[PDB]
Amino acid sequence: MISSLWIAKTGLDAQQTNMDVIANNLANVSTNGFKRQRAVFEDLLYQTIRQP
Amino acid sequence: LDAALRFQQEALNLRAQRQEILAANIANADTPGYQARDIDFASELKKVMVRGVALTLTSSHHIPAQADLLYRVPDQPSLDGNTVDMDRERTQFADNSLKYQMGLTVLGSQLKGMMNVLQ
Amino acid sequence: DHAIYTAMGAASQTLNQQAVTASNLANASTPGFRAQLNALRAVPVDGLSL
Amino acid sequence: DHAIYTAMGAASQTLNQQAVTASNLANASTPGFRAQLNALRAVPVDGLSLATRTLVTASTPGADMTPGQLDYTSRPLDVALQQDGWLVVQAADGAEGYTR
Amino acid sequence: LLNIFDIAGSALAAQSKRLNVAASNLANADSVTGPDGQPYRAKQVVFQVDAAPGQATGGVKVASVIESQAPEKLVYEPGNPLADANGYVKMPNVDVVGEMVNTMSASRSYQANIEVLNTVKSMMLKTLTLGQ
Amino acid sequence: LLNIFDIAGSALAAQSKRLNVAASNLANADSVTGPDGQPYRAKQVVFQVDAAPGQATGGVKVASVIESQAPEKLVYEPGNPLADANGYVKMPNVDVVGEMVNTMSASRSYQANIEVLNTVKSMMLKTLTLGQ
Amino acid sequence: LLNIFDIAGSALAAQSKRLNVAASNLANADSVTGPDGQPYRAKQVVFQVDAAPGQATGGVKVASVIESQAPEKLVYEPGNPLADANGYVKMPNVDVVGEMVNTMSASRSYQANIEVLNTVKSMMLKTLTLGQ
Amino acid sequence: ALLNIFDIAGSALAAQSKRLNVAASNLANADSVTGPDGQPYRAKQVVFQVDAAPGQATGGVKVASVIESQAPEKLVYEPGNPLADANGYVKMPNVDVVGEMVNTMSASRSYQANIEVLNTVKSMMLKTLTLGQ
Repeated sequence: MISSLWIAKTGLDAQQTNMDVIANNLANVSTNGFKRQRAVFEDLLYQTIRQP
Repeated sequence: LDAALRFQQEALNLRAQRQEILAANIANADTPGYQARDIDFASELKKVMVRGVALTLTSSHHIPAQADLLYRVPDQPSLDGNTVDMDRERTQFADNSLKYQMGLTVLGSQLKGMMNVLQ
Repeated sequence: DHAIYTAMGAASQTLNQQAVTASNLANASTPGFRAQLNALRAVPVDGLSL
Repeated sequence: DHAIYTAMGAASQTLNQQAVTASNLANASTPGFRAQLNALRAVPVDGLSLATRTLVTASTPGADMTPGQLDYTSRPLDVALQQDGWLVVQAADGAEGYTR
Repeated sequence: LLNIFDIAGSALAAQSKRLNVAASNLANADSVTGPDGQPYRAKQVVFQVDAAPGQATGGVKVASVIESQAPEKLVYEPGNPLADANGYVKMPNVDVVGEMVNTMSASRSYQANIEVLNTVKSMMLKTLTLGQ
Repeated sequence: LLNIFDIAGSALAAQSKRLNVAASNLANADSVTGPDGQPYRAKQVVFQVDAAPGQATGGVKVASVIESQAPEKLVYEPGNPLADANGYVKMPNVDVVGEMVNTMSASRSYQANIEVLNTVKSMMLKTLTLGQ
Repeated sequence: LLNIFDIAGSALAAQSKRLNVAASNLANADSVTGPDGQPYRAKQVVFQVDAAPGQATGGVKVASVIESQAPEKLVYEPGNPLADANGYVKMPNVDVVGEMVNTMSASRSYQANIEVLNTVKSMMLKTLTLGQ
Repeated sequence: ALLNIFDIAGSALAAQSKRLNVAASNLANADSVTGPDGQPYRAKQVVFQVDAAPGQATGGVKVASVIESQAPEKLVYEPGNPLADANGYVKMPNVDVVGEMVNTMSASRSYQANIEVLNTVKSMMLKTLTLGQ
């Protein structure tokens, strides 16, 4: 499978994980002492093909 | 003599029988519990090549007379019953048709050689 | 070519779940009604290979 | 007949552009990420007569140094640089990488 | 009838009859009554192999169309006739998505057998030209 | 089987098994229990290159369909049986978007192999008319 | 080389070169830079009649590929290098519809000349059986 | 219509066939995570040379020394699947799918051309036999 499909797939999964974080964060209003949780993402190692 | 043609004769006939078997497999693609079949071409062809008695020949009006389905191992169980895998059947059918054409060409070329020797 | 049937199964079964909830749901304001919860079962097709 | 190769090149290289965009595009909401802008280069094939073919090689000239837009989090040690600024960071191998 | 022609054509006939049954079901779902006045019972075909004496395989026969034995889902309309005591009409139990998948699967099998026939026709016509 | 028919047919069969795994996983997403009473463990197919002896290359073998070892995401229902202490139902660990992407990828690989088979088949018919 | 084969073969060469130029245009449309850094200037071929001394007719020669000197439509990206004062990238001026029609017509003309060649070859091989 | 043109065109047929079989292997084994010993599959290419190097003049093609393509071996990231190393990266063979499509396309076309050349030469030679009579 080509790289474009799986790159967009990992983008979709990252957005899904962010939404999971947000939904948990919103369910836990009125939970005493709860601390809001923030998702932090990162890029992956760049496959160089032709050096400049 | 003139049994040099026997080998490709039997090979072509066996290819045709295998074609009939594979067409039966395709036709029964969706009947429940069909349990698809096949033959082993090399073994059948060897067996036919390696191997018939003419009856009593007394006064006339004497009436001279005369007269292995292997199971393909399935992948992807169904529990709708059947075990015909369409992709395997299609590739086998296409290959069989191609090899039947080859055998037909070879037998025709042998016949052409024999007929060309005679003029 | 049999994948479709598995998918068909799911779709068909999902429709039945819908009906359950509908029967579960139209019965609001029915005195003493007991809601009928539903579930989906994986049914493996254990056969010869793969 | 060799025209197909040139066309193939384009098709293949266009997929590469797609790939870049995808990686460029999945990385929204990645902190301080710099979009990797991309271009297509014509490549003439200078030869012995009738210079008619050119290839379509894909390339990434660099990154887009346009400051992304700021999110106010009030966290005491979350930092935003001004335009054209970089925080210096000891990379994995050990050398001053620059990040936003 | 040539043997492989018989096999593939029998498959074509069986697939056509299966598609016809599926269309009849998909059309007569949502039908209150029959002619004499009874539930419409979803119909199904039964597939069997052919040419029993000899070779034990070859082609498909569709003998004995039957009526499905699903439990005849009821609805409540105790003003409409055809409803028994505890007014309940019979309302055919056709599984629409199953019948849609039946239609597509039958069409695909039809295509497969059609094209097999065409291939065998080409093979035989080149068989006639053996030598000459 | 001729060589390329084998290679491409193996690709087709492997892609079909991958698609069946994807369809099964996608269909059993949100399925509380199996027969024995166990989480439905999501499935994966591993592609090895076929032809280990000789030229080391050609064709694909996908034997031993295995289980994806992600952690069986849980939900809290201590009224449902199948929940342990700290009531937690087991709730299959199927990544639905991964399965949709996987389905599209499998379909595209399937179609590519169909196309290569078509081209090569035209080539072979031309081959047999070699001379005659 | 017999005269008519030369005429039709020159037609084939000219059509192939025309199709190659069209493909290069259609492929490098939207290409920011050349090797040294300059716009890709859209390319055209020049068709002229061959056999200049003698009969004034016969064959087509595509000597002297030229450039289409239309004013090279601009875009505005004043952070991109290759942008002058008044940042204006140069952006090759290839009209895709024209190039697609060129490819279609070139393929059809190619076919016509190929099939003229076949006709003529049969004509001559039949001439060799003149009498005997 | 010499007999040493059968050798040339037959060698061309064999070389085209082997190239096409390799390209089919490449296209089939795209997204083949592992090798039998356990290794990412390396997409391969075939090397075409002129046959009968010394002296000769020109004649035939040889497909000796099938080699291994040096594309950068694209990665994916699935740190739930085994066969992913530290910084979980499934190694994912490096197949340029459209390039391989076109390779098969052109391989079929060249094979067909050489088959035809064989037939044409045989017709030339059989009409050579009818020299005199």
